[PDB]
Amino acid sequence: GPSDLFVHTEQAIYKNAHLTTPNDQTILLALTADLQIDGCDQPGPDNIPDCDCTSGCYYSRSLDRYIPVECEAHDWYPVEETQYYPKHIQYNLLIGEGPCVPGDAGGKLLCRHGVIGIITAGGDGHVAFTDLRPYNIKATSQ
Ligand SMILES: [Zn+2]
Repeated sequence: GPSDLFVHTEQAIYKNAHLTTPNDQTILLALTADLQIDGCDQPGPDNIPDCDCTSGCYYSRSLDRYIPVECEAHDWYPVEETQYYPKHIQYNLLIGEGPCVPGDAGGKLLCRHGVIGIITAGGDGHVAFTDLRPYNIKATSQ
């Protein structure tokens, strides 16, 4: 079935700006990660954990189902200029070994606990994953 929907945590709706770019109501957004956060009274179970494992499972669109994969978390990696954004450096990226296609973007990667990041980047035999951990209500401050 259709699994293409945004994520709502408590009162923060996280989604891809390059796939949403809504009005100017978005509370805060980080162009560096092309992620936006809006407000709403539609709280969901979506609660990013405090750990971002490496070997998990992401929703593979090529097989229309979750598949086991292994990505390595990186404090920051270079993102070659593309249709999304120009050349720069991102933060919290999980690069692994998997197929990539124009649409697979958005695949949530569940680990020992659960979703730890979605597909934000993709390359040859390599798939990046935006770590949602370093953003949610894990601690903040400092
Ligand atoms: Zn974990």
